[PDB]
Amino acid sequence: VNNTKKWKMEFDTRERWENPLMGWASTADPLSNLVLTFSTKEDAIAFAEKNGWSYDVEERKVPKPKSKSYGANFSWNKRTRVSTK
Amino acid sequence: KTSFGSLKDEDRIFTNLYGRHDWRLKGAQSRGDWYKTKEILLKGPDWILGEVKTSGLRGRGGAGFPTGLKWSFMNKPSDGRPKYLVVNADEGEPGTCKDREIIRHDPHKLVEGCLVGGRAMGARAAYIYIRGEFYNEASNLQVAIREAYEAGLIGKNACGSGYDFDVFVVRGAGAYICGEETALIESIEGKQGKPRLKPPFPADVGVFGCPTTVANVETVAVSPTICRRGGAWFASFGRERNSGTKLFNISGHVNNPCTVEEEMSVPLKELIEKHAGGVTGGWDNLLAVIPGGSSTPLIPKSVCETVLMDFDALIQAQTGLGTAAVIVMDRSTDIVKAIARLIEFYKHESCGQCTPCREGVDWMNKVMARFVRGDARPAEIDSLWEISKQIEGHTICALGDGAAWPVQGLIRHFRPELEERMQRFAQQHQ
Amino acid sequence: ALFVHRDTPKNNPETPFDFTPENYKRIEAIVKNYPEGHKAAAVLPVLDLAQRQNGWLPISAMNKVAEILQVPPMRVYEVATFYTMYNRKPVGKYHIQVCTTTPCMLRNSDSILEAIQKKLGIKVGETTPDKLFTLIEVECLGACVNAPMVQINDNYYEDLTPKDIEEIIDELKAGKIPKPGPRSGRFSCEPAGGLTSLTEPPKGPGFGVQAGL
Ligand SMILES: Cc1cc2nc3c(=O)[nH]c(=O)nc-3n(C[C@H](O)[C@H](O)[C@H](O)COP(=O)(O)O)c2cc1C
Ligand code: SF4
Ligand code: FES
Repeated sequence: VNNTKKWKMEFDTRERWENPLMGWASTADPLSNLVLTFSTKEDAIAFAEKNGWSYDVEERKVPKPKSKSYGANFSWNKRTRVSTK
Repeated sequence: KTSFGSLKDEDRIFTNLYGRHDWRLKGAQSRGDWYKTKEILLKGPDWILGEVKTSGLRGRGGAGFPTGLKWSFMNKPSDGRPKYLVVNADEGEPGTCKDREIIRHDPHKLVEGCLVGGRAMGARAAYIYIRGEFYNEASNLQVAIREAYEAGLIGKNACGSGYDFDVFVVRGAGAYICGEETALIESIEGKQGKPRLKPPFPADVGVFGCPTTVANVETVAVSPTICRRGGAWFASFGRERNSGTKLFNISGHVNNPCTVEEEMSVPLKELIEKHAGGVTGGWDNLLAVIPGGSSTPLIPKSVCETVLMDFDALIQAQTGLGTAAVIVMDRSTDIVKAIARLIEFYKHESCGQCTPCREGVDWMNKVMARFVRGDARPAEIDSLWEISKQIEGHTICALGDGAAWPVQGLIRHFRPELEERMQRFAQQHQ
Repeated sequence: ALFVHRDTPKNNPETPFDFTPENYKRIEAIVKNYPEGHKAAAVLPVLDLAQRQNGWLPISAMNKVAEILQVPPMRVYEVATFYTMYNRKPVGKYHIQVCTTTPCMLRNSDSILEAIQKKLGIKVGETTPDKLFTLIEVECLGACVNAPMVQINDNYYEDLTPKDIEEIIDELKAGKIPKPGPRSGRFSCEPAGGLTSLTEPPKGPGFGVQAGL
């Protein structure tokens, strides 16, 4: 989860096409590889608003806390028994 | 008492150890079993657990945990689920053949131990997990359990005390890992005998997820004698915190390999030279002795001269007491081949669940197989030491510890033999 | 020696297996030993019962055990491959199991293995061409003071020499059945030079019993 720690700013993907000579992926998009790293959401919003870029924000998706118990694998009457181990 | 050993027949718990008398109910009642059992059952759980705690009984399975303190983990009010005493009769340890003798020759003592120990912990029934190779012993115990049901000693209204207690026998199917308590619980539940992590302890979540105590045949079978004869009687033998009598299996390179009952803190030299007829070729022919079955590190002849055969004297002797299965090895023994065959046992008997034992016990078998021939260099001795220390204390159960400890004992006492093996390999194969 | 299966014409899911009706009553008695809701606890005894009826386990005994216990078939395959008694190949009529761990190896079980091999003409793992004997090499059988020793299908033949085990193989080829014990003079596990203990008459009931009990 080390790659899920920071905020990012990428742009919309533009056209890529086959180079006639070599079959390479040509582009006319200068901002195609531009990826910026931000610590918070507000810093990325401020850098988008500062440069006149139109943005959308997706909120951070944190994994919810799970209830883990090794002894639930061997319950007397519940369905959460394991059939093997 | 400063000198131990020399145990008389009036103090032997396991009379009819040798099959010399009738193992059935008319024989067992005439030797002292099933006497005043209703009076033991009617004095409650706390009296019986106090008599086991006062007797200083420790677990005979190899761990040596205090048995009364272990069994009082079940002394708690019910929460709907039943409670189960489970008798560990697997006995897959190399050197160990004593619970076979208890089940084959004193079966009603095991049944009465199941009844008394199950009343002490409030258990509904007793599942005895016997070894599947012990088929004649299993049918032997089954005839005894039918005799104890038909006499009203177990079952509905057990011994006339108003207690309902069944006794079951579950046969294993050939895995040494099913002697470990949680893997035995998994094997009763109909799965692979793979050990559980702790917590939960079996007293919380055991067989079928009920409260459960797993105990050895021997520590269950001595419990009616500890109730009848008293705890202070059984605690009058051996050193303090090493109380009682013990079945000792002497095998290997002795003249008369035998199962024998003996006092706890007996000398090992006195035990071998009294009950086994000495080492083959005299005591000067002694090379090493694995004191307690295969999971304990060997100790050489210089250590075995004055060592006492209880838990504390062997832990201070940088080994263990274990199942007290004395494998005796003479000076005509390739000791590296014997420890390599023992590590070969531990990789053919390992359930493969967690990474350190599954990978490292096979890798120790490969390094020991190169050490037997000598196809190695002396940096690999310390390499094998560090591999055994990476296995120890990192596995789920103690088969990793029990497979690392023979390697450690062999290195620690016989590094020069490994070194001269490898250097003569180098000077004759290059 | 493999732990995957391939359907052969003598081992496939259409190999005929079914329990005898008296074995169905035995399976009823087995399943009644375990709590209700935990019928899967009878996987080991019913699979051993199927091996005792059939001699070995095809993959229809495993499917029948999975069918009459309402468990997944993979959960029976796990048990059948985990435990080393379940013969997933057809073994001979007398399955000889020589112990070669250290308490039997120190008392020269290799000479017994060599004697069984040169008597039967086979090696470790092979079956005789008339399907009477399968010689495999096993781990500690739990009869260590009676070392060296073999097991032949249920029975422990103990304190063996090469002559003793050759006599056993002779009378197993002769259709008889031998006596399962130590082949030396002693009876079960005592010291061979007489009893070093338990010679006195045992006391009987009431001896050493504490007061108030
Ligand atoms: C690999 C392994 C094998 C074991 N085998 C046995 C056994 O065969 N018999 C036994 O009583 N205990 C065996 N034990 C010890 C048990 O885990 C447990 O300590 C014992 O069965 C019950 O405790 P007790 O000593 O108080 O009776 C084994 C432990 C391990 C790690
Ligand atoms: S230590 Fe070995 S035998 Fe035990 S759970 Fe781990 S792999 Fe299995
Ligand atoms: S060593 Fe062969 S039976 Fe235990």
